Amino acid sequence: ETQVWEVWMYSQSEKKHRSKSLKMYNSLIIADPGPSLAVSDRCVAIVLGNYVALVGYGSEIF
Amino acid sequence: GWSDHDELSTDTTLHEEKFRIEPVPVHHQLDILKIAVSENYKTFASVGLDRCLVVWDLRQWCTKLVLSKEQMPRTLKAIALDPQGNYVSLFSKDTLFILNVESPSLMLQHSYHCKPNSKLNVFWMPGTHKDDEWKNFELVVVESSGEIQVFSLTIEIEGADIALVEKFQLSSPIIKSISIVSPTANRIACLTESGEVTVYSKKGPVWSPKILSQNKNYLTETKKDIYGIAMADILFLARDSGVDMIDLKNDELLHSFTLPPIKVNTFSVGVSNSRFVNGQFRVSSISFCFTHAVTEKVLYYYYGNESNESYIILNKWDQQPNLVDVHDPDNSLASLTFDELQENIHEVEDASESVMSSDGLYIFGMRRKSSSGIS
Amino acid sequence: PLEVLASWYAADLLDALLMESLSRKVEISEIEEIISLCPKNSSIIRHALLAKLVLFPENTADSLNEVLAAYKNTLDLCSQDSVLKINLSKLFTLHSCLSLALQRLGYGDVSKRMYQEIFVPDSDADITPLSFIISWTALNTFAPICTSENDVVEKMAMYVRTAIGTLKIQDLKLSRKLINSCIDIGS
Amino acid sequence: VLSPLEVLASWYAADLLDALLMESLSRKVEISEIEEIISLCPKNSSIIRHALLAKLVLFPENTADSLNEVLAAYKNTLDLCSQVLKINLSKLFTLHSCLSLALQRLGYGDVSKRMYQEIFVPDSDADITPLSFIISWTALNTFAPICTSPKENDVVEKMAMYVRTAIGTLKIQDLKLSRKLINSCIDIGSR
Repeated sequence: ETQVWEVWMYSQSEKKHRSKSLKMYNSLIIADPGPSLAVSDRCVAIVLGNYVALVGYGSEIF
Repeated sequence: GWSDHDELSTDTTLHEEKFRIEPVPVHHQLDILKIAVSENYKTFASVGLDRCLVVWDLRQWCTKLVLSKEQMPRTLKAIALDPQGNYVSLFSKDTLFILNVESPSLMLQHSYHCKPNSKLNVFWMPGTHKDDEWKNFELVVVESSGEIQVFSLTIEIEGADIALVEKFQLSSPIIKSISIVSPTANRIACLTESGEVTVYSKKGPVWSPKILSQNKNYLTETKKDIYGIAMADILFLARDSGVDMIDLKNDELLHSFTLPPIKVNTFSVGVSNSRFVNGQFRVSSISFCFTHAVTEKVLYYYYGNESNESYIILNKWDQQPNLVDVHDPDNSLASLTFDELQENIHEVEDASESVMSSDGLYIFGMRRKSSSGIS
Repeated sequence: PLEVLASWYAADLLDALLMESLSRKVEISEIEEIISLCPKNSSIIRHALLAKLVLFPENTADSLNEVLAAYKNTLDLCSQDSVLKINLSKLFTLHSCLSLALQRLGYGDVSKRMYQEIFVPDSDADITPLSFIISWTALNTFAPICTSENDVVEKMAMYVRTAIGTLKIQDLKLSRKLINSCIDIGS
Repeated sequence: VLSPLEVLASWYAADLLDALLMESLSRKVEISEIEEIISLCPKNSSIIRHALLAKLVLFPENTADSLNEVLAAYKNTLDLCSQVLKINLSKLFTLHSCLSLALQRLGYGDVSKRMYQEIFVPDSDADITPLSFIISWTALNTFAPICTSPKENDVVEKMAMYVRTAIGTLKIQDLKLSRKLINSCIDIGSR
């Protein structure tokens, strides 16, 4: 399925909000996000069907 | 989350530049069930609905291990990992597996006690240590029965060795409990459905339970949930009347941060900048995940000031006056009495699934506003 | 040539009536409309009766007769005018639909042991709403009794979870099917 | 996909199996002979199931334990069939009536009779094997005193005309079973 996902963030250190769109064309995933778990202080992994989203900022992982 | 091509709006800020998001192409045949993670962050492990096992490295981005379902037993009630992340444990209802990943070999297999179908909970505990040259572990096995198993498990590269040690049998069915290892000593928290908060603690050979004092003012409350910071060995404790922040070992209640009533199964805490100066364990900032009890909006209260505005004398390593002379850059920062901590509101829709960062510094999450077919 | 097109309209009229049986409470008057709208001995006339046998437990005995009569009829006018053409998905479809019909008739002392040996297909595009409604309502009607093999509930629940193809409403509902499958994994 | 050694094993087994079915009609039969058969039959063939369906019918205390394997072989023959079926009328009828027979020997009666009454007996063609005959004989036997009661829609008449036509095309020996069969026709007409 095509999917209009909604990325966003709100820093406490900056007290600031921002956001991004995240298209997902032809995804076989159907499930809601979660269970979630941060993969680091700067980065998080989250369940999305069998697949797992990985997101981060300032990360050395990238 | 595969799609034929993911996309996001082109960034105009360095605030978003380092911000990034990537797939791991490797996957379960079918949707995820449950997972567990190493403290090192380098290691990761996962299981699907098909209960295939997968483990993966985070920084080196290279495959570590894969296991198909038919290699595995029909029942798989539980899962657990060592803090090093160098080894793996699995609980089929009748017998546990212990397998290395970095050096894939059958380190051990061992039958163990169970009382089906009461819900499992599990905790690893590192020994006197000597990795890699020699090792040991202390397998806690919490149960909804309120039984709490503990096992010896000395292990060496020669081949994992095993022996049972003790069977705790705590009163009443349990809401929650967690491991808490101070560098000085092992300790383990234990909430009851009764709301009792016992803690076993390892005085070496001694393994002493102790009755932590939830105090008289709100004893009757159904708890939401206790949560703490094991590296801080500090006990936060949910109540609608105000969370406890009780001390361990020498043990005392300190203070209760002012809060809105909060939904059960929600409470958790995170902190920036771990350090252990002068025996103290101060952190740069603190933050507070929980779903709201009523409005049910996601909520993450913040505390601390910073970047240079404040330093957190969380607890005191010794609740005594002290004059040890070593450099304390934090003294240049303003002292924090509880009064100025000043929570920072940011109520948000539940629909945006989201988590507080482990350091508590940053919010992250997503939701689908909409989706559509190939047509 | 006409009854072909009548069979088409009754086909589309049934595929739409089965998907409404999950959100709303649906009544026999809508099925008998499809049955009379259908032709004498067509393809969709057999599937319509199955829908009746599945969607209405208060009318299973009388319904089971009408199904087995329409099949005892399809067979008589196959030899008397002779090789069968059934695929695995329509085998599993009749398979489950019978066991569900016999649980509703009290012989569940038998209907369980029949449900235990059902060959469940895999994941594919082909999956008519008739076979979905049967596989769903049969999974529900056997989710509690079947524990004393137990492979079917998990395999059958995965059959339902492993597909949709239609807009959510019922987004949290399918997710509830997922979590129920999860606690089924947690058994 | 079968070698050239097991094809002969199946032909040899199929003749011994046919021999045991017709011999079971005028002599006293046992399983000891079927164990030798199924073991002689190669490990994944049609003859396995025929050897099993014969064991299901010819051994009634072993119904429970021989029905196990009849389903096992069929759930296994289905297992590889995907990892389209084409069944014959007489094959359906054979399995149909053989299950009805196995259920009555279990203690279902009602369920055994209703399945029996919905059996679709084939017309009268060349598809007449001693197994299909032995099943229809013993099933007519254990069911003629039960389905003959309710009167309206029954196959008792059609079933007995099947075992008729059957005896005169193959076994051709002799007046023995033919007398009992004509007596069965008497059992139907007098009913």
